[PDB]
Amino acid sequence: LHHALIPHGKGGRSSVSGIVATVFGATGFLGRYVVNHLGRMGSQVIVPYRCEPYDTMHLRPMGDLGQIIFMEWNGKDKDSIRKVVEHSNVVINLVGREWETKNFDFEDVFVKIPHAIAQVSKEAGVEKLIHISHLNADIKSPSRYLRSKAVGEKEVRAAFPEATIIKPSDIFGREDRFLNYFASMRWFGGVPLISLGKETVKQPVYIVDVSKGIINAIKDPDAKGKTFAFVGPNRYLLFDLVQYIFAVAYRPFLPYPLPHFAYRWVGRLFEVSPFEPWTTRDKVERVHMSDMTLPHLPGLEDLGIQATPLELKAIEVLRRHRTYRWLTSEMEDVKPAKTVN
Amino acid sequence: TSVKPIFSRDMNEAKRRVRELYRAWYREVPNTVHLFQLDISVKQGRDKVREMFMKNAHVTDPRVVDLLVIKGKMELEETINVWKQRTHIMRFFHETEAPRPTDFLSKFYVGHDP
Amino acid sequence: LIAVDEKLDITTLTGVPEEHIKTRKVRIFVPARNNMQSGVNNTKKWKMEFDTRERWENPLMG
Amino acid sequence: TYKFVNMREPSMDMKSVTDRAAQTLLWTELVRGLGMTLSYLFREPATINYPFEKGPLSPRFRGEHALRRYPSGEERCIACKLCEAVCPAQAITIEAEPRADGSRRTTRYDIDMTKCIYCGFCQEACPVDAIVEGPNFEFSTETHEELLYNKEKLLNNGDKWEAEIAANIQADYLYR
Amino acid sequence: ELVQVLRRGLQQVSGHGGLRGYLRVLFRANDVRVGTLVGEDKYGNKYYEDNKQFFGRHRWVIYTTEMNGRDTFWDVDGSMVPPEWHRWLHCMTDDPPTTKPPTARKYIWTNHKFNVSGTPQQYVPYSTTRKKIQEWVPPSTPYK
Amino acid sequence: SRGEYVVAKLDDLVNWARRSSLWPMTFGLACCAVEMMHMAAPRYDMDRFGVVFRASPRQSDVMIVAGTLTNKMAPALRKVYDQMPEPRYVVSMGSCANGGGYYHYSYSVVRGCDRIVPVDIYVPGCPPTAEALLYGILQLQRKIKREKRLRIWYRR
Amino acid sequence: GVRTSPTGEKVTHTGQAYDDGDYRRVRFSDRQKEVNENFAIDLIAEQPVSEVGSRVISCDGGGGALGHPRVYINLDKETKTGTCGYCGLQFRQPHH
Amino acid sequence: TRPTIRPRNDVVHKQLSAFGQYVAEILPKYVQQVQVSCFNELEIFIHPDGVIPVLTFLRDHTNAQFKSLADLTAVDVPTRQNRFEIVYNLLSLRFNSRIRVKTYTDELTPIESSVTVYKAANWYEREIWDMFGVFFANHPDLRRILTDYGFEGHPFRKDFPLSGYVELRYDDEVKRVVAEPVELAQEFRKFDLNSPWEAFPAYRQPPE
Ligand SMILES: COC1=C(OC)C(=O)C(C/C=C(\C)CC/C=C(/C)CC/C=C(\C)CC/C=C(\C)CC/C=C(\C)CC/C=C(\C)CC/C=C(\C)CC/C=C(\C)CC/C=C(\C)CCC=C(C)C)=C(C)C1=O
Ligand SMILES: CCCCCCCCCCCCCCCCC[C@@H](O)O[C@H](CO[C@H](O)CCCCCCCCCCCCCCC)COP(=O)(O)OCC[N+](C)(C)C
Ligand SMILES: CCCCCCCC/C=C/CCCCCCCC(=O)OC[C@H](COP(=O)(O)OCCN)OC(=O)CCCCCCC/C=C/CCCCCCCC
Ligand SMILES: CCCCCCCCCCCCCCCCCC(=O)OC[C@H](COP(=O)(O)OCCN)OC(=O)CCCCCCCCCCCCCCCCC
Ligand SMILES: NC(=O)C1=CN([C@@H]2O[C@H](COP(=O)(O)OP(=O)(O)OC[C@H]3O[C@@H](n4cnc5c(N)ncnc54)[C@H](OP(=O)(O)O)[C@@H]3O)[C@@H](O)[C@H]2O)C=CC1
Ligand code: SF4
Ligand code: SF4
Ligand code: SF4
Ligand SMILES: [Zn+2]
Repeated sequence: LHHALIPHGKGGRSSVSGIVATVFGATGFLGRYVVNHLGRMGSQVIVPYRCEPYDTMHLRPMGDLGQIIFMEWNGKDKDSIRKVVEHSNVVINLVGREWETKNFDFEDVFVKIPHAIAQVSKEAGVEKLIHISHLNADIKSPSRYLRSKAVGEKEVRAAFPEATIIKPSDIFGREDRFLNYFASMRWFGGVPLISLGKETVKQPVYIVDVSKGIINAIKDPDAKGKTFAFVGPNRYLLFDLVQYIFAVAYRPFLPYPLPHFAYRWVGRLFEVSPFEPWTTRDKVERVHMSDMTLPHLPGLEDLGIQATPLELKAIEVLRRHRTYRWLTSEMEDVKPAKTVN
Repeated sequence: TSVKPIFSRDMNEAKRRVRELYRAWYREVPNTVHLFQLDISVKQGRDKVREMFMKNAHVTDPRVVDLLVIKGKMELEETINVWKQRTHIMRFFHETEAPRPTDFLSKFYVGHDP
Repeated sequence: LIAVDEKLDITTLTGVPEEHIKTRKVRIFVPARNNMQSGVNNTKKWKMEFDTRERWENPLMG
Repeated sequence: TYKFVNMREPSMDMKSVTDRAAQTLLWTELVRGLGMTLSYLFREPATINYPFEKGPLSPRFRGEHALRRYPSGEERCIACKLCEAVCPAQAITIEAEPRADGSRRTTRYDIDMTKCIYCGFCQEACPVDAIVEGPNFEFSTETHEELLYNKEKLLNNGDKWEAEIAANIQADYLYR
Repeated sequence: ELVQVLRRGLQQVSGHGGLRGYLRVLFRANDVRVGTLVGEDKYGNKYYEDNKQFFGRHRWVIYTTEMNGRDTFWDVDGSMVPPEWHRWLHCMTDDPPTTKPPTARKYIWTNHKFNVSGTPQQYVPYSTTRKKIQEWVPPSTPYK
Repeated sequence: SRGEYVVAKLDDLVNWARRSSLWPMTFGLACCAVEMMHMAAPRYDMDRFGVVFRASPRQSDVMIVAGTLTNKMAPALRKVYDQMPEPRYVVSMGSCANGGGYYHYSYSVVRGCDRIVPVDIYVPGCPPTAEALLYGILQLQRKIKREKRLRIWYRR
Repeated sequence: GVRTSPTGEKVTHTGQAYDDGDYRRVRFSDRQKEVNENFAIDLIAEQPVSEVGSRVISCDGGGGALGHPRVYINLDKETKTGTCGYCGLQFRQPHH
Repeated sequence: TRPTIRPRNDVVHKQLSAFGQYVAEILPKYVQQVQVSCFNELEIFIHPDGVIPVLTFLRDHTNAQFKSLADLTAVDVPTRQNRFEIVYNLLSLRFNSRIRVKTYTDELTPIESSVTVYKAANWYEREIWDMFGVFFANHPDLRRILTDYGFEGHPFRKDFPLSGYVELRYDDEVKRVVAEPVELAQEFRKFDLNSPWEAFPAYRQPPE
């Protein structure tokens, strides 16, 4: 180890943890949580950004003086990728869009970019690579999102054989899509569900658990070239999950069955927006798809993290969606949803 | 040596004051969770009250017990009057502190701390 | 005026963390005369100080 | 001695009573205040045209810091640490060692401008006029780290502002 | 007389070099005053004085449209003036640099620099001291 | 390209409005607040530049943290910063706000408001002169002038 | 008298230069490293030696009250010059 | 002329000494000592339980109308058995004089509240409790005045560290300001300044 990479302190804000990490996609949900945990440890963090610098302001307080470094980056520019991974011994990849824009596709953001990041990082001598994939990453999956996820996972494993591929199920948190996507269907009358959501089983995972698992993957020497599956402790049907979401948000729950082709056309309607779409066809497919069971792969209990149940952290996300009449209602006022274990 | 008592004279009256303060704190946790919009359970709050009471269970001086219940009444009135914020109430729970290792081998691995 | 047959102990009132109450060994001593000077005015009062802990180098500015 | 700010009584003669009643019904003092504000409207504004015009300053002004040099180019600082000793806020960190030619010179000279209180004790305590507080005061940055000056930054400030610093010290050195 | 004030305004209009000069000085300086040219530095900034104006407004500067390598037609800083004209403008002396040139040294910067925050030329701190502890280098030859 | 030209012109128009209309919150903590008053004073009139104090955080764009931030005060500062609607900017003024200042090694002082809120401009001094604070405000305006949100979005 | 390290990084007058494997060089990417070009040691070496015909001389650095504390240098050793240590200025007696 | 030495007022010294003897005679039950400093300040050391009688006498007596409580503080001296020294500064407008009354107490011994004699004692005693831990018996509302809510420890005590034990920052994960153990980027540099040569022989203590 270099004399400047030896850990010192008590793992506080002003300590030295010996970790120099370049976090791609640090300007998002999982990105902000991972950067916060690294800065809390007292690590050196490099944040490649392509957006407006104003949109990276929430990441400034997360580390001490000089512990957060912001650099521009393209994604199609291996020179920029080398510039941002040149001096770091850990490279974390959380780049990804749930939709497709004019300039970037699912092939671009899930196969081309991760492969270039892994290829450059291998040349630059980066010791550790963490790559975030999806739990339902199937090559023959109906969703192009998941097809590209599987292809990019294979490409990353090929380019950087000593990688840690993490496969979260469905991350819920304050800034997530999942709980907010289900809780924002108040505006469109009722809740459209495919087969009334009785044929879909999901086990969401908590954002803090995912970030802690990513951190512990860096600090574990026996997770170098592995694949993890981050899942929650309980599995729910989609109908019961959405019903519990609306119960906690204290909104009237009016489900109705919508045929799959009709839902696909509805999703096609919403994806014409130049801005961030409310829903897309791939989002509809991913919501309908059941979470896979992967008992062979390790998980949070193996990385040392006890998974947080949804019934303990749902009220953080869903209290914002309540009205004035129900803002002050307590956490225990809603009976937990029916699980399928 | 005779010393001026703050309250409670002997130890039994100090224990009586302790029980009164514990009841006052026990009946306040639901209102605190409701007003501050805490995401914790009422059971968690009562458990934290119990734990904070138990860390002083080794005191044998009635004057020290009287001072402890005086400070407990102070920090209870800071909560009933909503002078405290959610920040302080959650500071009671150390929700952000990383778990320090306690075994010799882990402490040896991390650093030089005794 | 009550009577207590107890040793005085104010650790629960000082507000010090338990780590710095338990794992600290102070050193009561009279400072040694600085050999560079012949004065002896600093060797008259007892001092109490704690054991040295870790000091590391700041990554920025050193 | 002392004076009563408000202990006068009004006269009760008919003329004074009528004058007070006219003041009550006809807002005389209110019109007086209006006239005062109108006068100020027609006066000349007291605003300078910043940044094209600057407020007056003095040779004693304490602004951004600088490390000076002798006219031969040698640095004045001799690592005596008097400024570090006298700094109220402990903003100065100095580390020194013998140089290659044997001089007593500093290897590290840091001033945390976010910790400095711009009091000017360091330039009073300096026996060789090395550290000074220059006339510059427009040095605001966009990041906190840029306010943690080091020896190279302070020497650059001195070389950049040397003429003005020398002029100010020449003007004000007879009062010190 | 109002006629005198209007004539002074017309002279100010013609005093900046036509209508276009008046518009340029109005839009990029918010002032249309006319004053004696004290002098001009190497960077293009012009300095004027008018003792008839009240104290504080008796000296002013019209900044250049291009300094070093940055276009400063509209983005004009208060740090664009060299130190000597800085002292003259802030009134630490009554003598302009043309009348009383400052002492010249070989280590003083020939080119003045403005605030470089937010640019690649910004200042980045570092520790200027060497490594305190030297660690042992094991032999590169085998043993046993 | 036509779209690139349109977005460049549009986000030049939007940045001009935000630069030329700055509404600091009526929020001063310590001796550094007196220099804010002197900037508001006739000598260095901030109202010339479109800088106008508003009391409510809902109607403010800039938070000028001018004074010592104590542990008892940090929650209030974060609360009002959160209640300010976006886009919002922070100018930390003086040593106490920048780092610790004279009170860096104190049990009751937060060592920098940048531990609490994301700070855009740092104005040094104890206190900074009114001209120094005005230079900081102008530097903030020039920083806003470089923002390209629509230009980023078009290429997004 | 600036000098360049093998990694392309300028060397300060105190000898500071980040190692090849040092991670702290990342702070200088897309930015610059502040190094003062003028070296006081080089300039004071460039200064000449003043010859005075006295066993003891006094230096105050020039400027009187604007210099440094006045000190006295003894010019008796003929094998080396007497150096004022406040300003690093060399003096010598006329030999030969 | 001795322009650099403060002139002395023997008349005021004599007046203060006479009044100190007067009060010591009047209240023998509580007054333990009376001193006059050479810059003419009268200082009365009493038993801690004589606070109310002594202060009421000094406020109401016709020959001592100390109607104003100038200040009220405490000093922490760890080397003493009763470390805390409570100091009352009184100002008499009628006789244009000032007096000082000092008592002693420790951590667990309360001192009677003087809010019944002076009304400024309310906030002054709240500050004393907040910063030193000294408890006042019959106080209308005793609580912290200056420290943060829920702050543990009494900062002005000599054994309390300068930077305390906790520090505040905003944590984005939990969306609130949090308290974490103190950790300094640069440690406070402690300077040993005392010269080893005795400065004032007039204050020299016996070798014992
Ligand atoms: C924190 O301690 C403190 C400080 O700090 C340390 C301080 O410093 C100070 C010092 C501060 C002070 C002394 C004063 C500060 C306090 C105040 C309350 C501020 C005081 C200021 C004033 C009294 C005057 C300033 C002005 C103010 C406040 C007003 C604010 C301005 C607005 C709200 C403007 C917004 C509204 C607008 C623009 C109108 C809407 C727009 C339109 C109607 C235009 C629309 C037009 C069209 C649609 C037409 C278009 C069509 C056209 C043209 C033609 C088209 C035709 C066709 C046919 C197509 C103090 C006291 C202090 O205690
Ligand atoms: C209110 C009703 C709604 C109106 C809707 C909009 C209608 C048009 C609004 C009018 C636009 C006015 C633009 C003003 C131009 C800026 C003036 C000039 O000074 O700015 C320069 C250039 O400004 C920017 O480069 C661009 C400004 C805007 C340029 C045109 C944008 C597009 C306008 C046309 C489209 C409007 C209609 C489309 C929307 C409906 C830079 O100078 P600056 O640094 O700042 O000044 C600093 C002060 N100094 C000099 C003393 C130091
Ligand atoms: C159309 C344009 C008009 C413009 C007028 C502008 C006037 C100047 C504007 C500045 C004033 C605005 C701010 C002032 C607001 C407050 C003013 C105010 O206080 O006025 C109320 C003033 C103060 O009362 P107090 O001092 O509180 O005494 C109460 C004792 N218990 O009292 C008043 O009512 C005055 C109102 C005016 C009354 C009109 C005068 C009456 C004279 C009658 C004579 C004519 C009789 C007609 C019969 C004719 C027979 C032949
Ligand atoms: C002659 C024919 C007509 C010619 C002119 C035609 C257009 C006139 C103006 C019409 C109104 C604006 C039209 C839309 C402009 C583009 C806005 C846009 O898409 O912005 C998206 C982007 C959001 O950010 P994003 O990159 O998505 O990042 C996600 C967050 N992390 O970025 C943003 O959202 C930036 C934030 C501001 C966006 C809104 C302001 C855009 C410009 C409006 C100018 C006119 C305002 C008029 C106001 C009412 C009248 C007073
Ligand atoms: N969130 C979830 O529910 C789950 C997510 N995952 C996966 O984990 C990863 C992280 O997820 P999440 O935090 O939610 O993602 P987000 O959508 O919230 O954020 C995406 C991040 O990547 C950046 N980015 C997106 N597209 C590009 C591009 N073309 N070029 C460069 N940067 C780009 C964004 O920056 P900018 O804003 O500047 O464009 C942002 O920093 C993703 O790969 C996701 O598929 C896996 C399981 C569950
Ligand atoms: S001006 Fe004062 S606070 Fe600043 S570095 Fe000098 S001595 Fe320290
Ligand atoms: S007082 Fe002057 S000579 Fe001494 S260390 Fe400071 S700057 Fe150098
Ligand atoms: S930086 Fe100086 S002037 Fe400003 S608040 Fe702190 S002590 Fe006061
Ligand atoms: Zn000399």
